[PDB]
Amino acid sequence: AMADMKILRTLAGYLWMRDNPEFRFRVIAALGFLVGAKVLNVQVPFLFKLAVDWLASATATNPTLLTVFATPAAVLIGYGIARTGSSAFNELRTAVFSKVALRTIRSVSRKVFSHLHDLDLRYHLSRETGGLNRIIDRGSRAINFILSAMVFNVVPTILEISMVSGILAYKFGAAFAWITSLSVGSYIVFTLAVTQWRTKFRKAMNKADNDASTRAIDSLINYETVKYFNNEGYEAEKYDQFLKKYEDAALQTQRSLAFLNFGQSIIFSTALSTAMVLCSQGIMNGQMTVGDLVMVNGLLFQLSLPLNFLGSVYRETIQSLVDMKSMFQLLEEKSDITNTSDAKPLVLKGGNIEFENVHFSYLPERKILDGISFVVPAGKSVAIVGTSGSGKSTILRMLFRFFDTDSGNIRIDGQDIKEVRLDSLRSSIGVVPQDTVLFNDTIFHNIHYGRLSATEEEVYEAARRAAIHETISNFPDKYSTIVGERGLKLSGGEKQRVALARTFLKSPAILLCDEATSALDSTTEAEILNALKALASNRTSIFIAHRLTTAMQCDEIVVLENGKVVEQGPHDELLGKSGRYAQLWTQQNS
Amino acid sequence: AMADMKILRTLAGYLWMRDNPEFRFRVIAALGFLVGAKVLNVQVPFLFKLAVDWLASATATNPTLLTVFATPAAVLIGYGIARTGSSAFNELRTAVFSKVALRTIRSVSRKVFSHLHDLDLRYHLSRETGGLNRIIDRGSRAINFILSAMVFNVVPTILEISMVSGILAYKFGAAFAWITSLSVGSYIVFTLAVTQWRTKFRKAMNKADNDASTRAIDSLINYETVKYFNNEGYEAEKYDQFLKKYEDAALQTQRSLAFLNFGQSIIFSTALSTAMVLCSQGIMNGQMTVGDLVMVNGLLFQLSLPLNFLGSVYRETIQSLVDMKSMFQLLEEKSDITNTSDAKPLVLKGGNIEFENVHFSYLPERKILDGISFVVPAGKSVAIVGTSGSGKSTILRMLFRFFDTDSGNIRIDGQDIKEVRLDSLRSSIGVVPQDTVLFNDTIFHNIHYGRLSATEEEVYEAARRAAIHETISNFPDKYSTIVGERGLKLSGGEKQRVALARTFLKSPAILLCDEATSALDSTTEAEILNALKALASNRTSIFIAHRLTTAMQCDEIVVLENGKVVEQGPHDELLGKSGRYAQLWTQQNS
Ligand SMILES: N[C@@H](CCC(=O)N[C@@H](CSSC[C@H](NC(=O)CC[C@H](N)C(=O)O)C(=O)NCC(=O)O)C(=O)NCC(=O)O)C(=O)O
Repeated sequence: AMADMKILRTLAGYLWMRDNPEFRFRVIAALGFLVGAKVLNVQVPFLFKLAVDWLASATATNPTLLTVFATPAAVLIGYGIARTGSSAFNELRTAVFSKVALRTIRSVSRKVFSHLHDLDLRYHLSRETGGLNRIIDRGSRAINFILSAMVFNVVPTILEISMVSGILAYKFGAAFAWITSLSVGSYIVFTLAVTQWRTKFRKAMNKADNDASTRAIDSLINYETVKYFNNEGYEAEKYDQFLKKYEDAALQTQRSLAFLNFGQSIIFSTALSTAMVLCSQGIMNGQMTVGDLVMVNGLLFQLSLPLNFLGSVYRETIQSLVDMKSMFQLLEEKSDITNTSDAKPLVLKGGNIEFENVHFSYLPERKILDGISFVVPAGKSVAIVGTSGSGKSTILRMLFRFFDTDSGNIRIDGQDIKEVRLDSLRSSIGVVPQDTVLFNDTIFHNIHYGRLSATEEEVYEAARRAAIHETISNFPDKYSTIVGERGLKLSGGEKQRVALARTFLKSPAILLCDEATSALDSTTEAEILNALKALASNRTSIFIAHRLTTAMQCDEIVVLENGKVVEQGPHDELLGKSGRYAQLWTQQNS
Repeated sequence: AMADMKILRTLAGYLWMRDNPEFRFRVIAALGFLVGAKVLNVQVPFLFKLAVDWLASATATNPTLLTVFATPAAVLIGYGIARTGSSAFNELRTAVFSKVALRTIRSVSRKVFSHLHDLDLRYHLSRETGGLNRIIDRGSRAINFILSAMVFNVVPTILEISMVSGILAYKFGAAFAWITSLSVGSYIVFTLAVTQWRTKFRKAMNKADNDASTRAIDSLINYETVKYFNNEGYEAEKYDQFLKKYEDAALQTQRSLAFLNFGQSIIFSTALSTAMVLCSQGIMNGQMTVGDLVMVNGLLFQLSLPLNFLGSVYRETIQSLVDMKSMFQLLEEKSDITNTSDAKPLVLKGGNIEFENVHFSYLPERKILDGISFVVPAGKSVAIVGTSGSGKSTILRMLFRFFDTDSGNIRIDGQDIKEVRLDSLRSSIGVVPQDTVLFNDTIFHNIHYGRLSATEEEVYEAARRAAIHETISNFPDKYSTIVGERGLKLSGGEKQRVALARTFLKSPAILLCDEATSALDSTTEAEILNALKALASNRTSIFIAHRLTTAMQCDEIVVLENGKVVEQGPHDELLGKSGRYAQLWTQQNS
């Protein structure tokens, strides 16, 4: 429909590149070489016919011949050289177009990928995020196959059949056009019908094979239980049954393919025999001459070869079309959150976080935020404490605008968040994840990831302040090693130290931490507490802690219960008033 | 070498199956149809030559072929009928042989699986499961492809070229044999060389695409940290770099394939043109060569077609040979533990387990079994307690003879383990694993797995006694549902109850348990303890328990420390003597 037209137009735009001339030149060369190859391929049997007729008459009063070629040996040499020229033209065409095909594939894949990171995370959380690369790869392969086929096989064969039909309609009677048209029409319709029939058999084969492999894996993995009793009496029988089903499916597929091939051969053989016998009648009558039989045979045989893979190319074209449709469906996906055009840049004159009756529900069945109204002063450290249902994990998401607030407003530095560019707030906010992930690269790059275009002395002094430099010096190579998976293993405390180094390199105005739960010694806990205190020395900070013992360090404490505020203030006055926070101590510290 | 001869002989033995004639007849039919198809294919151009010669002479010498065909139209009809007959013979041959190929592949796969499922447990630990299934599938595909190719393409093309070179070098000059020999020799050597060079290029190509896909996965899965800062920055550039590498490799591969194709085309074109020119010289000289130029052209062209996939078939044959070698390497693997020829079935008269200074070490650098010599009376309950390093998890393996004792003696009912039939002890021992795995089948099958060929009422009463009938009555469907993966989840207590019901159905003479650690309420704990007591009411038992609160239920208790015995006897005398068991209670029960 309209979507298909849009996809075709987009593909044409990504194939033309009007800005540069090299690709236009290459496309022109491709079409030129295609036409030249087809013309030479048609002209070869004419040379063979001329040679045969001349030899037959010897044992030809023409202007062109007897001057360019002195003897029939020259004509046969020209036959060979014309075949070679046709092959060389096909060579050049396929290489020249393949280059541009690869270029456009690369451009399309990069565009889709870069758009994929632009979309919000509610999209990513919906699915498994591992099949997206599968779709990308499948669509790239589909683009490659469809372009290569549509430019190398479908068009050249149409040109070939057009030339054959035209050159037989002329120079002969009109019956040859009827013969070739009917033959190719019946051939095409038969091939399409049998392919549509065989697809079901192939799909039946694949599922049975996959089931047999899955049963084999399940049987092998559970070795000890199978060896505990009933040793091998039962499992081999069921594996044999699955193998028998696979065998039956394969046999049926092979039989159907054989039938298809036999039908195609019959159709083309009867077409060729009818053409040659009619030519023989013509020669016997006296209107024609020997050699036209040879020319007709050779020309029909030349036409035969490209039409031998019609079923395979049709099936693969259908599959590639479906895959291309899916990949382009990944695009043109809207974003729930967007930035207004009239937005104002964010100014940082001293962070003043203010919340005013924020309501939110990730799923409408359950509401997890109920009118939170906490206010963070300038240069003060606040803490959020509660249970799992207190909804503590979403506060940083809201402050970073991962999920837009259903109702209510936020004053950051006396400014609303909705009508400012998200880039400024994303650049002015630093975060410490619960479980930081280390990239499959060197340590220095991971430390530098906090802020690109940074000098080496900066990251060196940041690591020194984080007190990780001494730990780095113990590795086999200084400030360089494969870390993460498929490499050196780094401790969780060291991992969160790396995360602290990143957020210190970024040097933001507001920091948010989460204090991930881990089994840590007292000395390391004190060291990381000192590091965090140094990080939040002169910045507005909002902390959430799983372990309350670390939460007394903040100036002010707010307790959240079931998505609603209960009490606020320092811990000592919470003892004095014996509020909910006191009961939180009662079952925590005892 | 010798292994290659062995695998070829084994494959031939599987392919023949002299016992049943239904496969000998099929093989004979396959060879007959192959020979007939090749004969007809070579004979096709001769009819065209005869028709063309007769037609040219018409516009007379009698070769005594006027009786079969009255007019040249009959010969031209015979041309097509011979082509159709050749195609029919080919497809009959391919179907008839594919049947036997699909039989032998299944037989080989089942045999290899059954043998692989019989090796020792040490081999299964060493190799990563799933790799075995991958090797099995790859080798099966290798068998299928190598048999199909070696019977459908390599042999028929050799016959075709031999018979073409036999039709030539007779009825013509001797130079035709030289041409059709050296041309095909040069063709083969050139194709092999360029095929090796291209396969090196392709092996270089694949890795770049794999790396690009892996990087896409890694970049996408770690979305939140990328969105925290420097979003859509360095990642897009790196992905561009990887796609650029892949594009360069693909372009190089395409160019290499193009060059190979052009070389093959030019070689065959020059061979064909030389043969044509020599035949033209012959016909002009006035020799017996008259109008048979078309015969030579058609015969060489027929020979050309099968030789257009030599590189692909060679590369795939090499790969399939490697995979076949891998599969047949999985076979002929010795088992560490074997049963002696003088072994006898074990007779039970009341289990008496006796240990005599058993020494064992899984890896020689660390010894975990050091001379344990406990003796279990008839119809008594013995408990083993200790720490993680005590080695409590291997006594059941030794008594079940998963491994073998390095130096020691095991006396069961006054009989030695080593020189008795192992099937008897496998059948006379029942075990309760820590984490039993429920098969992805119906619940009734999983319960019946304990003892095959068992009546449904026995299974029903066994489930009822295990106090599971009430629980299993509460699923939406009774006695039939999908359980385990891809099905409804089953509780850990329910899973343990299923295992207990299974081992109750087995009804052995000696039972061993492990008391897997799991959170559980008091009522269900008492219920499963009562069930275990009922199971071990009148049988010798070897209990090991993570929770020591359940250990005094047994009659006698033996404590193990660092793979050595410390004290033995009931708990009251352990308290009286104030042995290690007192410390176990003090730092365990407090
Ligand atoms: N160019 C090399 C030959 C190597 C080559 O080109 N190999 C082909 C294999 S096409 S193999 C494709 C084949 N097609 C068919 O079988 C068509 C059957 C149809 N129904 C009919 O009418 O006959 C098929 O897959 N059938 C499945 C089935 O049997 O069910 C290729 O694509 N190479 C790519 C590369 O080298 O990079 C040379 O000349 O030396």
